[PDB]
Amino acid sequence: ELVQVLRRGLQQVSGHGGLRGYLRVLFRANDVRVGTLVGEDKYGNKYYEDNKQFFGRHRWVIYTTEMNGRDTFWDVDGSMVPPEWHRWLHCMTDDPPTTKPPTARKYIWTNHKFNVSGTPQQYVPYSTTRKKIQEWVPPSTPYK
Amino acid sequence: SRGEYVVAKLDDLVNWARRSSLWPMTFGLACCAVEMMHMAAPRYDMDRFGVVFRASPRQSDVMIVAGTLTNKMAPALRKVYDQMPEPRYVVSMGSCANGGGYYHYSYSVVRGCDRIVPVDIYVPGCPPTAEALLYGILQLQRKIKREKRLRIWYRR
Amino acid sequence: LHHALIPHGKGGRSSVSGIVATVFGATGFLGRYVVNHLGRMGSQVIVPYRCEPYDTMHLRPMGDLGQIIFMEWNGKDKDSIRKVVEHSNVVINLVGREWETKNFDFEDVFVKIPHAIAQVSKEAGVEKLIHISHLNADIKSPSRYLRSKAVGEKEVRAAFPEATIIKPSDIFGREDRFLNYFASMRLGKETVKQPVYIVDVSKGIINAIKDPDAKGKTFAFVGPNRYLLFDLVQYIFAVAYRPFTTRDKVERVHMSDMTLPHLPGLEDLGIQATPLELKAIEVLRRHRTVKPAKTVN
Amino acid sequence: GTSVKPIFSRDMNEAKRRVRELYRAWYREVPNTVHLFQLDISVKQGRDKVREMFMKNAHVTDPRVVDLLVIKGKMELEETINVWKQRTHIMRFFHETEAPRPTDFLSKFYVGHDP
Amino acid sequence: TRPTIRPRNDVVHKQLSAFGQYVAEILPKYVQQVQVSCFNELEIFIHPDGVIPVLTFLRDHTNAQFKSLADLTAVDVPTRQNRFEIVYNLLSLRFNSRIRVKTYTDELTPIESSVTVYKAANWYEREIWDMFGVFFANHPDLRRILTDYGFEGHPFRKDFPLSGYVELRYDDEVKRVVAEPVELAQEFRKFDLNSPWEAFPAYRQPPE
Amino acid sequence: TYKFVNMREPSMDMKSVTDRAAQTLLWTELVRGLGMTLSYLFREPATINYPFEKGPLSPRFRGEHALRRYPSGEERCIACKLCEAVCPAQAITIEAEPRADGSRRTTRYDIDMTKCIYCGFCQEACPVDAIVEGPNFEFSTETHEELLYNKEKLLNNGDKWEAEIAANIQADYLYR
Amino acid sequence: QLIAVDEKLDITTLTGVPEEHIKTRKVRIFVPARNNMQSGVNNTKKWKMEFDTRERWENPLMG
Amino acid sequence: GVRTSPTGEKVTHTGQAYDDGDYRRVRFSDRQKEVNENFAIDLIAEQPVSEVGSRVISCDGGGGALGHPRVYINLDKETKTGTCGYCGLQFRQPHH
Ligand SMILES: CCCCCCCCCCCCCCCCC[C@@H](O)O[C@H](CO[C@H](O)CCCCCCCCCCCCCCC)COP(=O)(O)OCC[N+](C)(C)C
Ligand SMILES: CCCCCCCC/C=C\CCCCCCCC(=O)O[C@H](COC(=O)CCCCCCC/C=C/CCCCCCCC)COP(=O)(O)OCCN
Ligand SMILES: NC(=O)C1=CN([C@@H]2O[C@H](COP(=O)(O)OP(=O)(O)OC[C@H]3O[C@@H](n4cnc5c(N)ncnc54)[C@H](OP(=O)(O)O)[C@@H]3O)[C@@H](O)[C@H]2O)C=CC1
Ligand code: SF4
Ligand code: SF4
Ligand code: SF4
Ligand SMILES: [Zn+2]
Repeated sequence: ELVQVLRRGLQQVSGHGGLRGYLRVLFRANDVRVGTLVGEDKYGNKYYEDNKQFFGRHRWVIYTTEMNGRDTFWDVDGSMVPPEWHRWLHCMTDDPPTTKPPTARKYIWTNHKFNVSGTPQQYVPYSTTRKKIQEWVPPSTPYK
Repeated sequence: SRGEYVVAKLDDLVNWARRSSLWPMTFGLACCAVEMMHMAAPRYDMDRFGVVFRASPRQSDVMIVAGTLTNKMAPALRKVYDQMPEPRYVVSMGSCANGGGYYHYSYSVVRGCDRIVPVDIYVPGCPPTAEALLYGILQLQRKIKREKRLRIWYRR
Repeated sequence: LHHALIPHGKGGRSSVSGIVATVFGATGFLGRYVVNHLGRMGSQVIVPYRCEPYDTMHLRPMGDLGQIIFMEWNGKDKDSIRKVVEHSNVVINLVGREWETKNFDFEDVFVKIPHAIAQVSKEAGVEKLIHISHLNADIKSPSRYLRSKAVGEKEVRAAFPEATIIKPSDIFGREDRFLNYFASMRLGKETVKQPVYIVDVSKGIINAIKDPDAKGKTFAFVGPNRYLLFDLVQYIFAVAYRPFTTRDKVERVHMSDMTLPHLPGLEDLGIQATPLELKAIEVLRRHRTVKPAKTVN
Repeated sequence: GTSVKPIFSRDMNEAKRRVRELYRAWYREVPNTVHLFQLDISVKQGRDKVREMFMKNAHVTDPRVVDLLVIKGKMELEETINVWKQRTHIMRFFHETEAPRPTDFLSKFYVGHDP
Repeated sequence: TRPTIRPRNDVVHKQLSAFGQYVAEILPKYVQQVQVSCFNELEIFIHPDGVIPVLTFLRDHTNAQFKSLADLTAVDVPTRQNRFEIVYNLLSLRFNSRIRVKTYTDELTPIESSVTVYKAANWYEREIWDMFGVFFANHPDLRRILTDYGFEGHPFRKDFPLSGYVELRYDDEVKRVVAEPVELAQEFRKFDLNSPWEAFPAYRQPPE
Repeated sequence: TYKFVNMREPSMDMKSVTDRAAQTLLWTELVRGLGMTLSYLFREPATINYPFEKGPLSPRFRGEHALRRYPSGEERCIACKLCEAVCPAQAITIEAEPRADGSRRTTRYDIDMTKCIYCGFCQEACPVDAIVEGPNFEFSTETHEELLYNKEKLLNNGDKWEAEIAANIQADYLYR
Repeated sequence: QLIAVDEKLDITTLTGVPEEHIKTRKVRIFVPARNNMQSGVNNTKKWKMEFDTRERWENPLMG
Repeated sequence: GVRTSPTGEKVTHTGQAYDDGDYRRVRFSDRQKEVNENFAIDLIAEQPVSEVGSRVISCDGGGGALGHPRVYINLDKETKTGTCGYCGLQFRQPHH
């Protein structure tokens, strides 16, 4: 009844590391649920799961407070998730990148980047081909 | 000094207020309107971000162009945009609104809604998923947060 | 002529006109018209802005994809002006404030900034510079505005000898501060005005850019009809159906416009100036809820 | 021979009668159109534009083409009377934002390859 | 004919051929040809003057009573003297059947409007007038239905360019939406896909 | 076989007439609708906590484009121009030439993402699995020009998403 | 019931084409030549009418 | 092998760089130019040449159905190696 649900709320407060952690998670993610930690990310993101929640709420990520160059205590976005955790989080697969990691290649980025639109490091298009017609160059010598 | 501190904090408060309540009026031109209504559906719940459902043109902050803008329709969209109060933002949703898309080489299609109105955020996809449009809305919120008006007024 | 700068197309939105322009102060009343006239023919435009980019939104649909590039700048740093005019073959100076602020008086806006812009453009190899002054700009003016304008014009001519000085006479238009200011009222019979259309000034600037022989010349853009102030003001109320800026602007508006027949005008650029009677209704229709004013020549 | 099925007019006389009727209607409608759409043009130049549009097809010597033109002009008049058009559609007759095109051979030689 | 080939129904073919001969006999004043395709579709090519009679027969005869007008469209073939061909598709619920009627016309010859026989025709006819320029006499109100107001030309004609002649934008100087001659940042890439070595010998034409 | 949806006849005896009058005068069906809405209020919502929670996807999902390369680090694209020929929207532009070592590689490969209709025809017309449509969908942009991808941007996308793209291809290539 | 008017057919005023795309263009009527890379002749059976080539330039962005 | 133009711009793997007098460089002011750091030509030049004891060797790019179409390469010219037309891998017979 009521006592059980209030006790569960108290355990939810306890499981986030005290009142400070409870307030931090409540104001950072608007959610105070506790689930088993599934993975840690090299950028600081943490990935949790709870199979007793309904589909879509059974997996989530607490974002890191500091990505490559920007403070991220408030300004978070979905483009921060690295591709392997992106696959696990979107339920394209049932296996986290910890139990089985992706194949390692020498050209794959070692440092994921978020959406860099609106920043000096944004993408500017250009024509990647050379000049089709080259012009005649006059001689530097006098003619008469 | 305190003079710039006051305007900085006032900017923070005003930006938080403006981005924390975005009231959109949506031009449901074509199939991307369906993904807008799915972003308004229970699963994504735009209203939970302070983004209300189907505001009136006279009390809307952001205009969402979701569909193909035809030559017969451009004056109406421009008039509705002009009727909107300031500050006002425009989000271009889908390939049809971004650049014409599948009907780019057509005699009756405007090649991009940015020939008519300025655009703040471009949401790509045919159609963008409801999550993609939500990401675009949150990116517009971040863009609003970045802006600084009292500071520009103070140092000018 | 650097093949990438060779004109191509039919002079449309997606064409190439070979004009790379840096329009300082493009966020104002004349800047939007200048940028629109530049982008209609497909020229690449660079907009230096100090304000919030929200206030530069209206310039985005004025050109094709990638033909309008916005960069930040400030009038007291030479490096910003350097990086903004570095790749431009045309520079236009529309920077001007009607009032003084705590950070800029008329000295900063009309003398120091134009001189720095002209010097940086001259060093950078900019081919053309178009500087905008006032028709009534002289050293012995009682108003600081006109004295500063004259000193800045002399300094610009010194720094960039091949500059084109255009001196419009009290531009009026849809977003002007002359028709609207007079209609916002809700002394005379000795002051005479020479209002000129905003579109006419924009076309004059574009033609001067395209004019090869107007390199170091000085122009004066004036309207066709000279109006006394009282008669002109009466017309404004009549068109608007209304019953009949601290100290400097009132003094300037109580001054009569000079007459410089020695200076070439809009006709020499192949532009017929339009009467104020036609566009008065267009500008002042928003002020509402046929007997044109008499003129002296 | 070349026997053909009539549309509305048997010969050029009825066609000219219909053309005169349409011109009458357009000339009468012009000032009301100018006032209703709040156009910046005058009634004089609007009627001049109507005259120019009617003159653009002055070389036609076929009754069927002529009364097809009359039908199209009547539909345009019906559009402009019921205010189905907006100000943009009406002002599209004047090409205000287009650069003037020089027919001089030298000007055309200088600008580009277009004959 | 193993499972990859569409099965054939000769019973429906015979029924449609019999009904085509029946219709052709009843109205020899207007019928010019009757065809049945290999997938059991019956079409009747008639003279333009017989639109109202024949259709009415197909609508009202006890043995036909094709009471539904499914579609009405036109096809543009520039190589013909009569450039446009008008197609009427009719459905009969009593006999669970469908029929097609074909007519020809050119730019300056008006077809007689069939709104009296079928009201559903009305909008369809407008569309044809909007897309091909085919005038329909005695139409209650013939005007454009899909194209913009003041639009010049008929876009579904084969000689109409794909992107049209004008394009719209917004001009700040005149503060309104204006139309200008069309220019494309990237021109439409025309592909030559037709290959030599003809594919279907059954449709080979005489070498004249 | 056909069904009748509205072919019922109310009984005209006193009890049924009284029942209908009681429904009219006491608004019984209105309270029924109220009760159903109330019951709907007391159940769990279906809202997920975006961006901390994400909607389910599949390996077949078509999002942002990418150009892949062989495990040796050499790009798979050989300028066969099949993706450009099959593109319904004409969004792909390709120019090629022999490389320094004589290889058949592209010098220009642009995709206009404002023209693309995201049909996935390009990745099923490719014979070497060079161009693919990755699973990224959160690539909204503040300007039009950044949605005009070139070869460098697509190659960077491939290098960025290769792990997840290869996992999806491994999961779904047996259905192709 | 028939006009029997005798005049050369001209619908140039009814097709909506701009004036400078009628009196300036020069069309070519021809049977396309066989592609020398192939021995098939199925592409040389009908007549083609095409227009004269006009200017094509390079887009300053993306080329 | 990513290089840098005398004007300072990075040269792409296709050899593209705006010359000094090009105005289009203005598009990169206050922003960056997108260049891929991995040049495929160098990476395929860094692969070893595999020795096989046959005159004809088949290549499918590795992975089977996830590679390129299977092709057969002749190895009778002892002067040079046999290169795959798709992958760029090189093959050789054991000379001497
Ligand atoms: C009593 C007199 C009244 C006169 C008028 C005063 C107006 C009412 C005063 C009350 C203002 C309420 C402010 C509360 C805002 C705090 C919100 C906080 O959480 O924002 C965070 C912090 O951001 C900013 O730092 C907050 C700026 C708020 C204002 C800063 C100080 C302004 C105080 C000045 C008040 C003096 C007014 C004097 C003139 C009226 C970022 O969150 P956000 O990005 O959104 O959302 C991210 C979503 N995630 C987390 C789920 C991923
Ligand atoms: C023996 C001596 C006794 C003394 C006399 C006592 C007699 C009492 C018995 C009869 C009284 C009953 C009357 C009560 C009100 C009746 C009004 C009524 O029935 O109107 C309905 C219509 O009423 C409505 O539909 C109103 C619905 C409005 C929508 C909102 C639903 C509201 C229900 C939610 C709960 C309401 C809470 C009420 C109490 C709140 C108290 C704070 C009839 O309209 P129609 O069905 O359309 O047909 C008319 C054409 N022939
Ligand atoms: N009737 C008229 O308009 C008269 C105009 N004059 C001259 O014509 C010129 C242009 O006129 P107009 O466009 O109407 O004037 P505006 O005030 O409308 O705009 C001038 C531009 O200059 C910019 N600017 C102003 N101060 C500074 C500064 N300290 N640093 C950088 N930029 C600045 C403004 O940008 P921001 O938005 O940031 O303030 C503004 O966009 C002016 O030099 C004026 O003096 C000539 C005669 C007629
Ligand atoms: S953008 Fe794509 S999904 Fe949306 S309406 Fe256009 S074609 Fe349909
Ligand atoms: S997904 Fe379709 S429209 Fe997009 S590039 Fe590929 S083939 Fe073209
Ligand atoms: S289909 Fe594949 S290999 Fe062919 S051009 Fe396109 S990306 Fe390159
Ligand atoms: Zn290989």
